[PDB]
Amino acid sequence: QPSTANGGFPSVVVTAVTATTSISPDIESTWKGLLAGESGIHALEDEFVTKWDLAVKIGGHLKDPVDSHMGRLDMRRMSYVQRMGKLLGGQLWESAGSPEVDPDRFAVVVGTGLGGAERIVESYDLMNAGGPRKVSPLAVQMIMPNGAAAVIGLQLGARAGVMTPVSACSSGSEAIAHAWRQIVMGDADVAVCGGVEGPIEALPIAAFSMMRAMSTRNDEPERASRPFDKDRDGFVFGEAGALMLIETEEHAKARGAKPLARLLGAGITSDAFHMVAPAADGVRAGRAMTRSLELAGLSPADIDHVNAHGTATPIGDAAEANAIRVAGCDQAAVYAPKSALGHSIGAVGALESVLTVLTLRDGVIPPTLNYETPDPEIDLDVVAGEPRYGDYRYAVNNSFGFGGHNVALAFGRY
Amino acid sequence: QPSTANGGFPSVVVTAVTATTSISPDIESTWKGLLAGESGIHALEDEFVTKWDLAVKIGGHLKDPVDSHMGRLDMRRMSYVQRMGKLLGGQLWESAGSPEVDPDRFAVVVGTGLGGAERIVESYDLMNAGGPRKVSPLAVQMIMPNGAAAVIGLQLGARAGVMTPVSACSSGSEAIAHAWRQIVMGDADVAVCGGVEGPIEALPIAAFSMMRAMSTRNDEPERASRPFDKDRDGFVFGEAGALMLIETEEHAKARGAKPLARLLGAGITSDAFHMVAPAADGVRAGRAMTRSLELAGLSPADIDHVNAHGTATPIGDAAEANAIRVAGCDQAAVYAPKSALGHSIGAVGALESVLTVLTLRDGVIPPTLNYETPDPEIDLDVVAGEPRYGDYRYAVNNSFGFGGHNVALAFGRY
Ligand SMILES: CCCCCS(=O)(=O)Nc1ccc2[nH]c(C#N)c(C)c2c1
Ligand SMILES: CCCCCS(=O)(=O)Nc1ccc2[nH]c(C#N)c(C)c2c1
Ligand code: NA
Ligand code: NA
Repeated sequence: QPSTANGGFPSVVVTAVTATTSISPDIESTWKGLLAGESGIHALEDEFVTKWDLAVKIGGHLKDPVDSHMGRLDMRRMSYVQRMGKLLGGQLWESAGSPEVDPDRFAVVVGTGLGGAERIVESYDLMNAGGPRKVSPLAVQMIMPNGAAAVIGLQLGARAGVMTPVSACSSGSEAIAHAWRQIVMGDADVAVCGGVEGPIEALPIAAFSMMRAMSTRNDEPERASRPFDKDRDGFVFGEAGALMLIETEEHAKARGAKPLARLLGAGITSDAFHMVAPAADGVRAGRAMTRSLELAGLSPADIDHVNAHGTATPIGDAAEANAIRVAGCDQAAVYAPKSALGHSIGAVGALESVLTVLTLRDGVIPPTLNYETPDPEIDLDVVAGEPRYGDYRYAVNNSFGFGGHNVALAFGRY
Repeated sequence: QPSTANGGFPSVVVTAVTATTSISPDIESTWKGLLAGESGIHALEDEFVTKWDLAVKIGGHLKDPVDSHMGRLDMRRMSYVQRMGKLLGGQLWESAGSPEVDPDRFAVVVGTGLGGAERIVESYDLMNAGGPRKVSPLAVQMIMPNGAAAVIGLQLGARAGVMTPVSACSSGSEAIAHAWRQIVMGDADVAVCGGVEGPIEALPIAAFSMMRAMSTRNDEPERASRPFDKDRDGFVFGEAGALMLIETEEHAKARGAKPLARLLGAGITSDAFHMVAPAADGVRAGRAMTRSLELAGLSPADIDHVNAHGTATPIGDAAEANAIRVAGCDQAAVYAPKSALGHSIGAVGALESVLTVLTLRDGVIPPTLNYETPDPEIDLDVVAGEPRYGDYRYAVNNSFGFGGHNVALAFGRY
């Protein structure tokens, strides 16, 4: 059956990446900080933590706020994720040399966890106060969850499809998966793909912490996100947004673009087990990893690196450990970037995909922070202490979102 | 290049359909009503129209409300679209004979326009009143827009992927498109696909009517939705939710299922022109129709029927008329079901896909209501007056949502 290795699918490569994180607005500066063991998780100086006395007092805001780049009109015309999307879309295109592509062969796939939710309550108040004629004619285009992808496609002139997949923590990775499908199926030759997500606020914290899914180690904020560690106690919020430019290898050579890595395959499965909790056996999540290898043309032996979902919840890490074993990749070097960057829901899958690309390019994996006592039930070779330089040829990025959505992206060194 | 006609793609057929509309909760009763010229659009006895003195006083609520089938627990555990999804998912499976499929080969793709938006403001109030511990642990799984698809996949046991595409009015059609992709790419053999959407309320009416996109013919509610008519003045809301069961032809023969029609191809393009308005030249929208024919293996001559997007806005119908001309399908018989069923955003593309399947099965197209004075600039052969019985071999369903999202589904008579 067709595969990228046997020529069944056209070769797709990553040619540009961009991300804003709790470490830095510059993806290369974030990469450097991760290698130095830096963490973006700190104590929250926000007034809503003292106002509600939240159980969670830790999390990482963006190092460079999005609205510090937004004028009066952008604060008027777009939602937050649309503002983040326009900012990241412009940085990505300039970083790629601002090429002139065929719009009819240019697609955009940007995932998100919720959408323009804050614009719902704004138009909600604007009518309760003054009536229906006080809701802006731009309200519809601000609230629609496809708005971020629509803003990016309109800004860059993408006419081969503008899509927005929704799947909680796997939204960002699934967007890259569908952009890869849009190319190998012949519907496009170049695609901007990634994920955006809103900022940290009181209601997201309350909703997720009521599931006992978040960490409560407020005394040491940098030490709280402990994926695969035995003293973990949930995940930590870490604001992020990431986009990458993918295109066929022949499209990259024709415009003189230096590819950063290869996008080899993508697998999408589902648990059908629980509305928020992952399946303990990790069979379907591991099947997503296997599916990405089949479309790539690889076997579990070729996988040298696994960028794990690793949220640091007790049940999540244990389920992924079984998933990696089911996929036969338990000999690979594992990295859990949420140990330093936290969880950004709809954008984290895209961010960790960029980190996977940077790992293959530089042949180095940053250390998983706070991994000090290995969980006995979780026996995996995770990188810790200091960066591990290695000959990493192929890597798989995992993203298992709430609702049982499993997405695995197979990446290869260029 | 691979196609369904030349064996490049496996043959996919529709084996079961289900929908709740403003006409009837039974899809066959809705089909009968459409053929008799019935309309689901009436005057709104809702108190919010008199409360805000809305410019729009027309629209069609569901003939059978969703919550009339929902007990105390369902009103506690799920959002509206999740409640609609669970209801439609159960009706679809029973209508298909309740088969036992391989869960690892069973996928679900359900689109929606917004998600569990009303659960945001509920948890918003529940914390303002009593604090963070008053938000339910089920709040996360109710608000996530992937919730409707997640509820259906968990109810039916779909483990080959649960996806939720967001693209406004094309969400329902795009879901069927990705489910067709999930099958022909080998990731699944059977898929439940469709769209769900929330009910008519004051804020959706105010937001869309501020764009001058809705009809104001409140004196004659049944006469207001006039797609391709010269006295049209916007669209009319019509609540709906629809799901269909698609599977490979060999999967349908192995379980003794009578196919209703064939799903032959799907094309997804984007305008990249305006945040809400369609491109006047209709080039990209028509390209989506052409793309569905290429994947199907057909040419514009084979298209006997076009289930038009036809919202009855002045700019929308004119843009689609150019799109049909660009695709070379302007000789086909056109049907605009929004003339009788209205617009249901994220669900209407799925509903009109079911109507396309029923048209090919019964060889008849219902009359486009209120089409009495053809627009001079719009010269197309639309069905009107009474149902037109014909030898319809192939049909294309159009869905051009806000944001420039164009999806065309190519269907063939079985
Ligand atoms: C770092 C991860 C935080 C989770 C965010 S989220 O999962 O809850 N989704 C979401 C989407 C859009 C949003 N806009 C606003 C405003 N203002 C908020 C709070 C917001 C949240
Ligand atoms: C018939 C078409 C109407 C448009 C609906 S919509 O496009 O505005 N999307 C949406 C999604 C979920 C919702 N839940 C609730 C409640 N309660 C509402 C009002 C709602 C609306
Ligand atoms: Na990962
Ligand atoms: Na249609």
